Amino acid sequence: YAAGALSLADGAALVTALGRITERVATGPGASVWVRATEDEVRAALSGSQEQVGAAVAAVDEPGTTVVSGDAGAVARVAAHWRAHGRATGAPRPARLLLSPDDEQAALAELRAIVAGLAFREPEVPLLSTVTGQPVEPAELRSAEHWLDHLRGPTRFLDGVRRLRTDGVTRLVGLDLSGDLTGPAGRSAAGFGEPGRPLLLA
Amino acid sequence: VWHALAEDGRPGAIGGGTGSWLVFSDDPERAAAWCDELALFGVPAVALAG
Amino acid sequence: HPAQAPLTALFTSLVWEHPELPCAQVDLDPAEDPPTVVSLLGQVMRLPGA
Amino acid sequence: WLAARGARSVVLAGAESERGDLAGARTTGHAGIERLEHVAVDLSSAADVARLAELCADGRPPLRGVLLLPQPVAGGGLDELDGARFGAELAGALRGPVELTRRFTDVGLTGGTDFFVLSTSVVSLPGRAGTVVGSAADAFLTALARHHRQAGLPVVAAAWGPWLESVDESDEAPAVAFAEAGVYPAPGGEMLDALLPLPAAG
Repeated sequence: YAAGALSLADGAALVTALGRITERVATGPGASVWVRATEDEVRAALSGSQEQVGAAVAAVDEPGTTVVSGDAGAVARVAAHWRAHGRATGAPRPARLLLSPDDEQAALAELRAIVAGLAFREPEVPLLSTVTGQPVEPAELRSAEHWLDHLRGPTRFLDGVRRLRTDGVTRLVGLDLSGDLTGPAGRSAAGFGEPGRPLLLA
Repeated sequence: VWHALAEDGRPGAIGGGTGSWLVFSDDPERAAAWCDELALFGVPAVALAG
Repeated sequence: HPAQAPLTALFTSLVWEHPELPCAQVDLDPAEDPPTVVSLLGQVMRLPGA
Repeated sequence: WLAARGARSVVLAGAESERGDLAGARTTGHAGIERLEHVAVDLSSAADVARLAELCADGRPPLRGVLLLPQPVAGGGLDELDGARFGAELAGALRGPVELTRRFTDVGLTGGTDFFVLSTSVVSLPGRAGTVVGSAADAFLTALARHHRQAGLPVVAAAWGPWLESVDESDEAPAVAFAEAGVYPAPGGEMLDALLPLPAAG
């Protein structure tokens, strides 16, 4: 909506569908944790043991932290493994992703039944997505597979913030009503590009 | 004369993880704290002590 | 503290003897809690030279 | 200069006073002055430094001004230096002026005086190549002077250029080097005239 790509009517509509799908995920049987280990440390452990399959990296917010989510047993054992080894983790919290392909076939239908009802238009300024880590194409925006990916794939915030600073952004404003989003933006931005370049976070 | 950097005193950005930062301190806890702080930003660091 | 004087001498001795190297002295308050290490390296990396 | 400004009782408190050709110094001391003494006194020794206070405790009129004159310190860069050498030579540079400054304060002569001046070089403000020990001594004496000045005692560290009378015609090479570097000589009387009315006024 801030990119001029939806009307207020379209924006109001879509948030209600993503809202209902989110209740199903949050009430589901799974869990999540934060871990003070990076994607190259965690992806190796998550791939390199059949005994814990049923988990994934849910978010990549800043260089020092990853969030793991899936089956509550798989989440608990992967959390404990790093606490025993040499890193901090949080206490358990609700899941953040779909937990069966049974969820996907319903959520796809519900989104396709609503996303065709959104009167989209080409954005006035570049719109970046945490599914893609790249500027959204107008053909991606119109497709419900792009919108359901928020419940399927990793939230690639870090790589998005990197592309803001390759592409010349200097000052970076945070609508921090929940999740403190400008903090992880500063912690992902101040370790990249040319030395001494300005960076204002407000 | 010590003059305030009141004009333009905003830290800017560290130039990427192209090489490590060594930290040496009289206090091993301070060396660890600064190496842990740098790690959150993806700037790789190593702690040393006498 | 008079015991700190060898550090200012060692700093100024580098500036005229190994001129290819950037270096900086950052004198902290001896009683307050030290700032975040990214605040040090940010305001240091804005110095070309010394 | 003490003669040219109306001094009366003076001690030349140093080892030089009983080995150098001071007959010319005593002869200019015929102007204004009335009492003059020489002591052979070793400022590096605690017992000899206690003898300075025992000489000042004589029936001679009370002490009201002090000047510790410039001293040569050995050369050396960061190369051709090591921890054993630096710990030896810095102690050789500092031990004299430290013990005198301490003792005169501990026996309560300091503060009952209008000026108490320690010599340092102007070269030690921005620094110079090949003088690691000389730089360290001037920085430490500046910190030592401030400690007493913040305690309300009128100690001053003076950062002077080469005195014109100290430009030795026997070997002019240090003065030639300083002239190309842009540190020019000045007459010692004009520098004392510019500094010594100040310590109680500003």
